[PDB]
Amino acid sequence: SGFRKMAFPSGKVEGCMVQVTCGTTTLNGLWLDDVVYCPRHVICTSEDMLNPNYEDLLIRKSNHNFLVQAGNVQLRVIGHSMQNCVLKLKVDTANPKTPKYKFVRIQPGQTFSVLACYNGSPSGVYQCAMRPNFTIKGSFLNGSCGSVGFNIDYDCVSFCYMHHMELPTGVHAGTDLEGNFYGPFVDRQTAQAAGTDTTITVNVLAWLYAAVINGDRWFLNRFTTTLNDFNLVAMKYNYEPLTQDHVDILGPLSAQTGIAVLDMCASLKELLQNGMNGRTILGSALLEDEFTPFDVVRQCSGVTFQ
Amino acid sequence: SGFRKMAFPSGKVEGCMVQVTCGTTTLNGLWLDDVVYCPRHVICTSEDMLNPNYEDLLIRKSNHNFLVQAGNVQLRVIGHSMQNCVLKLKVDTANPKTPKYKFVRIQPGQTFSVLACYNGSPSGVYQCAMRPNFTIKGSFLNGSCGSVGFNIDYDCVSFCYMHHMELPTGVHAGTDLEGNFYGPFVDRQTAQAAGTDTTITVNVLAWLYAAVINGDRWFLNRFTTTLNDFNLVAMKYNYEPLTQDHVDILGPLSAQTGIAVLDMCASLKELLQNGMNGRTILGSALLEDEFTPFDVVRQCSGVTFQ
Repeated sequence: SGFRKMAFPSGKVEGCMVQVTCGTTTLNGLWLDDVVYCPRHVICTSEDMLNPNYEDLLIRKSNHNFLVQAGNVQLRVIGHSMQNCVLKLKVDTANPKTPKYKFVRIQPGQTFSVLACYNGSPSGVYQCAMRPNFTIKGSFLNGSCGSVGFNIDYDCVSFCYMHHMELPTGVHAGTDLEGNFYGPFVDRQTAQAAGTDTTITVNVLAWLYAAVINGDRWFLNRFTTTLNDFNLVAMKYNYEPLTQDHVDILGPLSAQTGIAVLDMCASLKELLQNGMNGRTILGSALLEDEFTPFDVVRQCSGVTFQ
Repeated sequence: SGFRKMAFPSGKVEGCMVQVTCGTTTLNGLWLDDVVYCPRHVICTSEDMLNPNYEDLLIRKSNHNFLVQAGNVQLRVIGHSMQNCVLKLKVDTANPKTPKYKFVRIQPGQTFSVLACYNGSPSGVYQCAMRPNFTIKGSFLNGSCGSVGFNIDYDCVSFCYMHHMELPTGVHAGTDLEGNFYGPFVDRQTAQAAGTDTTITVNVLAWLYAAVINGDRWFLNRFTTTLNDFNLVAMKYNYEPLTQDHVDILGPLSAQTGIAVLDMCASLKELLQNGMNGRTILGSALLEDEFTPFDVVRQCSGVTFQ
């Protein structure tokens, strides 16, 4: 019956994108209630991006030096201000297509959908993970700053990401929706380091369960092993250690399939020490870590949706 | 700046899904104007699916034996009828969220987005290819029949697929929107054959161009070769032959990157005869054929969207 990397429907979010402009720079903004969210470097030129003094740069604009635009319609300004690395504009219309929504600060290894936008218009949507080094491997061209990430919650859009930076190494960086960067980075054109990205072990395991459920099941073997024994090897291959909170949330798949977490680890242990590069699981010739246990459970069951 | 498998925004389509029911069976339907589209086997039980006489089964229902439902709201019936393997219900409301749209019959190797739905509600969206054997490798659980595929066109939704069948081999089958199956299949629970799925050669090539543009560029080499020379090998590895229409549409990428189609073929020729299984391109440890040349051109350029 199959297993696809899929994203959440993006309807609820498309009606919230707008374009923000501040005499020259245009990027994307998130229009909820009577408030537009957007990255604060929209008040910078390209020169200014070497070292922005955001204090001094913002103190010069004003509630008209900012060009918000939702559909036909310009909107009008009423209040501006900076919440960490986001600006929060005030404007003269509560947004009717505003949905039930939260903001939250997700953690490394959780997944979400990105709605890539250009000049306030949607381009596409894809499902990505937040790397353990708090970057994402996204797909963004210039102008896409302000595109948002959203996981879901359940009928209630949980905004988790705003895109700000492409690093000079190729990877992508951004904030949560009240402006707090994920990871060390700053909004400043500099060669800054992420360093070591690890493979998300709990996600690889959930994906192995998804494989068994469909029946790419060749990779299994009856070795057993301990946490301790498995976590030793995982550190050799830069896989995240797997603690007891991970074993627990895999329990549901443990039960539906008949396979203890620690037995699945053993077959993965061995996929790692060799890489039986004969074959394929769910097609992929590499081990997948962008599905969480919750994702597999939805793509299997809990989403024959209402 | 990166390269993701991404789907089109699904906003325009979500507002067109409804649930169709005919005393028991519920599947998904496409509600445009004052017409609902849905698979015709919604008038079958599970027993009946062995050998349905659609003639005789339809002649028994009627414009009330059918339970359409869009949001709150039931709708009312007015006319029913069967267009090949789809039913086209009449009902008492033109659908306001109906968008500009066409139907067309796409060809093997073209790509589109699927909006997987359950009981008329959206579950997710993903970007898949139509295999040369006119199947798709989708992700569908029971109830998802009537989920639609749509490529786009340009601001105008082009509906290209309706899901009908999971084959007893795992792959998926369906029709265009005026009811014509893609491939040989019939809407009838039987062990029926697709046979040989080939790799879509023009798509692999466009993906190799996408790789160079980002700069996973190791796989290139200065062998040259002829069409003839390349197509000989491709048939050894069940890759589709590549004719002159394919060389042409690759021309745009040929130009932006500095690499003739036939030179790129040569590096692929050799990826094929060995599989330099050392490495990775765009991450993938296998050759990708679910991006078309148009997709790469959009994911690179023509979609800094308006």
